[PDB]
Amino acid sequence: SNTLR
Amino acid sequence: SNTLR
Amino acid sequence: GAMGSMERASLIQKAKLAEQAERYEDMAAFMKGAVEKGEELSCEERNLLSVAYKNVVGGQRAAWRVLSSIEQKSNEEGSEEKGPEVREYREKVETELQGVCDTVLGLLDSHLIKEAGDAESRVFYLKMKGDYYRYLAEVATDKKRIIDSARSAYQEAMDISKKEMPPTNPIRLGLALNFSVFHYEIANSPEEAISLAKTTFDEAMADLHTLSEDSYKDSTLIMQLLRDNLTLWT
Amino acid sequence: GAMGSMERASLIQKAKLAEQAERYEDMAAFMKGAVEKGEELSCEERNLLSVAYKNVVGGQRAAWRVLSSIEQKSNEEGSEEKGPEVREYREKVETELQGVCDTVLGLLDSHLIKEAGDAESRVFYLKMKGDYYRYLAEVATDKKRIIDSARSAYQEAMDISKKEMPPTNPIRLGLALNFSVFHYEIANSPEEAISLAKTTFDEAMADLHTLSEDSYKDSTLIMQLLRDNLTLWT
Ligand SMILES: C=CC(C)(C)OC[C@H]1O[C@H](O[C@@H]2C3=C([C@H](C)CNC(=O)C4CC4)C[C@H](O)[C@]3(C)/C=C3/[C@@H](COC)CC[C@H]3[C@@H](C)[C@H]2O)[C@H](O)[C@@H](O)[C@@H]1O
Ligand SMILES: C=CC(C)(C)OC[C@H]1O[C@H](O[C@@H]2C3=C([C@H](C)CNC(=O)C4CC4)C[C@H](O)[C@]3(C)/C=C3/[C@@H](COC)CC[C@H]3[C@@H](C)[C@H]2O)[C@H](O)[C@@H](O)[C@@H]1O
Ligand SMILES: [Cl-]
Ligand SMILES: [Cl-]
Ligand code: NA
Ligand code: NA
Ligand code: NA
Ligand code: NA
Repeated sequence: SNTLR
Repeated sequence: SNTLR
Repeated sequence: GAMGSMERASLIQKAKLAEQAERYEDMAAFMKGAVEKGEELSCEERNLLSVAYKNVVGGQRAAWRVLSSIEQKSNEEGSEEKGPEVREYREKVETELQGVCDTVLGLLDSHLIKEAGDAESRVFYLKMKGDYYRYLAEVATDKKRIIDSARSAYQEAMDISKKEMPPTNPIRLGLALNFSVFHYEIANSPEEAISLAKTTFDEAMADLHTLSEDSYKDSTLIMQLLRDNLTLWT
Repeated sequence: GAMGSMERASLIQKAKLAEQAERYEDMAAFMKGAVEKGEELSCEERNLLSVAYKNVVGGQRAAWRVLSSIEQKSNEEGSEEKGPEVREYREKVETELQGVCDTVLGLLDSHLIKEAGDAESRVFYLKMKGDYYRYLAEVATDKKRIIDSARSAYQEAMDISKKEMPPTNPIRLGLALNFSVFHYEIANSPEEAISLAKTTFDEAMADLHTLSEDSYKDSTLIMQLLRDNLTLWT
């Protein structure tokens, strides 16, 4: 799962 | 000009 | 503090230089110094603060994950005993990470959140508060209280954002993205995570015909990350 | 020093963990601690030392170049005056960079080079000495003396390597690569740079039928960098 990189 | 990165 | 003798405007100027040089530790120090001058931050200044600390803690988190992975395999059956060094070094990185989170949380509590009345600043800072409690939760094992603090901050941010911001506002979208990740990764609530991401995405789609050209790329990027997560989760 | 209470073997183990976590400042600190235990370094340990400090100073150099570029444009005709902040911050990074170079040079002088008798260790350390004087030369404006120190270290390394190592030895090749870059970028001797790179490449080609499978990728990589430079320079 990604949050802003 | 490049040296090892 | 070490930045007490530097003009506020000089601290902001050097934070922007540090960003260009990818010197994020310096950038964070300059922005901490700026916050400590006691005046509220502009929209651009809040972005500098968040990007600086996001990159500092991001590197610490990535390192912590590498070390924790090595540590857990050292505790699998069949793994050769190697002494305390992996645990020690993981603890060192962990403590540094917690110190950075504590520093950010202290700034938010002294006194950014207190003085933030506009929705755009208040939601921004409460989202940050949720984010850094979340980063603390990732390394906590104690953990329940930290998880509760993250949830409470995200929830207050959510309540304001839904009352005061349009669905496509990038801060509103980024809050919903991170809160949905909190539910999935931290709080063991994948169904809540999926529901939040989908409702957020669907309502932003229907609002796109109002979204500014200014914010289009930010909001489209975050919408794509919501979609990416939903594809990963479903 | 802060690493004085840690076992040498633990310092080496943590340096390897820091490398995996891309924590190069930590990696350098652990390897400095290891060097200061007073025993000679193995081949693998020398590589850890060099990679740690190479990455620390590399990041500082990249940041210095970004800031210096911004500074020089601020001094072009038509450029709006903006105060001392760019110069100040460039100086801050510069001083930090010099401090790291000075630390490396101090380790080499106390007492790695003194005790290094085997060609593989002695050439390795003298190459490092040339490299860190070169990094000092890049920011020097004084500069002639630093350039002379770099040249003297590279030259002594070259003399040993040609007498004691085969042409395809990776340390010999990497020394010649960096010395040729010194000539081109630092010493205003492009013809010497081209001559050295070409002679090195040609002699390594003729030695390839002896090169080990162990070292093939290292030496082939460095040979390709020699070729890349020659394509850039001619
Ligand atoms: C001040 C100077 C600098 C250069 C540091 O600013 C950085 C950015 O700040 C605004 O973007 C912020 C912003 C982004 C967006 C998504 C970047 N977008 C893109 O990559 C588009 C594809 C091209 C990630 C950041 O982590 C930042 C500051 C963080 C937050 C985040 C903050 O939770 C407390 C909530 C959403 C997002 C909101 C706040 C976004 O609005 C600008 O709009 C961007 O142009 C600008 O790059
Ligand atoms: C000890 C553990 C770690 C993992 C840190 O070691 C790193 C490397 O150390 C040896 O490589 C060194 C080495 C390299 C080679 C070129 C890396 N090759 C590749 O990318 C091949 C394509 C796959 C760059 C480094 O900066 C290092 C340590 C530096 C030097 C350099 C040192 O001037 C004082 C002279 C040449 C080169 C010589 C010394 C080379 O031999 C190994 O052979 C490599 O496998 C290994 O990756
Ligand atoms: Cl440690
Ligand atoms: Cl400064
Ligand atoms: Na002021
Ligand atoms: Na051990
Ligand atoms: Na020992
Ligand atoms: Na100024």
